[PDB]
Amino acid sequence: TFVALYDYESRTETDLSFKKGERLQIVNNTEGDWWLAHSLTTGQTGYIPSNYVAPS
Amino acid sequence: AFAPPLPRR
Repeated sequence: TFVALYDYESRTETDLSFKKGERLQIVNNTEGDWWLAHSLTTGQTGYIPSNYVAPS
Repeated sequence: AFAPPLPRR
């Protein structure tokens, strides 16, 4: 499970926003600058930016 | 510091 270091503020409804402390399961994208993770709360999708999170 | 602003995908 990855951890959101910086609060990611999404501008659209597609990618969900997460504050500092929310965890998300990484789906794919090992590099680049935009990965997709699935929150473990409501069980929805949340394109998390490669930046703003870190494996921990 | 200076969080990397969303690089437009």
